[PDB]
Formats: sequence, C-alpha cells, structure tokens
Amino acid sequence: VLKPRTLADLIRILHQLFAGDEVNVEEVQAIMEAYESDPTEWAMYAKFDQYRYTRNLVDQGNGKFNLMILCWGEGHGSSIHDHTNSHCFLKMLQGNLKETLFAWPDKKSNEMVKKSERVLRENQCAYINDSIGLHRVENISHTEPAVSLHLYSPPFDTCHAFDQRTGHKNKVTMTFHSKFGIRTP
Ligand SMILES: [Fe+2]
Repeated sequence: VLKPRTLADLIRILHQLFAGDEVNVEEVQAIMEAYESDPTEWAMYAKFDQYRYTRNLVDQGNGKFNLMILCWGEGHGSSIHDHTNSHCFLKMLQGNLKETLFAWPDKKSNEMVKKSERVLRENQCAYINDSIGLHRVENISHTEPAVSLHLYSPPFDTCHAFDQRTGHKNKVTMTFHSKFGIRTP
C-alpha cells in the first residue's frame, strides 16, 4: 500500500482517490491506515473540550468529502448514530476508541441490539456505512485522551442519534468546534 509520509501527503492522495465517481473503500482504508500518525503534524487541530468530544474540520476535499479530527477527552463518547448514507472512515491518531455496532431499529420500540464490538488499535482505520449498521464510538480510557481522523463522502451536515433503550431517533445538526485550526463562533 502507498504510504503517506505526512498528513499533507495523505490529503493529497485522498483528493485523487475521491476525484472520480467510484470509490474503492478497501483501497482508501488501506491508505489511511498506512499513514503513521504524527502529533506534530496534527496538533493544531487537536482542540479539546472539557465535557464532550470535538469536531475539527481539516479539509473540505473539493466538495468531495470532509476530513476532520475528533478529540475525545477522558471518557468521552458519542451517541449511537447513522451516517446519512455516506461512506465513513475513522482512523486512530492517538489513544483508543471502542466501537460498538448496532442493528437498525424497527417501527416497534425496544432495546437496541449490539451486532459487534471492538477496539480500534494504533493507526487502525475502520469503515462504516448505513448498510453496515449504526454505531457508537468511545474513548476507552478515563485518564488518557483519544484522537481520530474522520472522512465522509459525500459530506453531510446532519445525522440521527438513537436512544439505546427504545431505538427512538432524532435529527442532529453536526457542528464544528474549529475549522482549519481556527476556533469557530
Ligand atoms: Fe460514526
């Protein structure tokens, strides 16, 4: 696999990968994973919040995708969510995330079913889409932070958040804590 030597190279390569109409998921996953995380290259995007994780936009991929960095503070986690019909890749940059895959709820109301559960390792890149399942992702440590790099294509502004007890969902607008290293409003 082609190995980006720096986040810049990776981004460059991504522009090519998503330039077309076809996307080789396997191939992208490989290239994201090959990139060996280097805090020096991404610290400018590593802006944490005390209470919840943060989204820091990194690149807009010429409209073809969103490359962002999420910063999980001690014990921070996400909700069980979908991915608005887009491709979604997440690669570990620091620390470890526990990913739990869930099955889509029905009209009926009741406890959501876990389909898979694992821990993403160092520099590991995972992949997901709506036809695969819903998921929840969490920092496994209560003393160290976690940092992941995320790519969505096409990009999307909203997602659904699921209630693990009933499967009830609600629309959520996704916001950014910072863009291009710049804290937002
Ligand atoms: Fe997700």
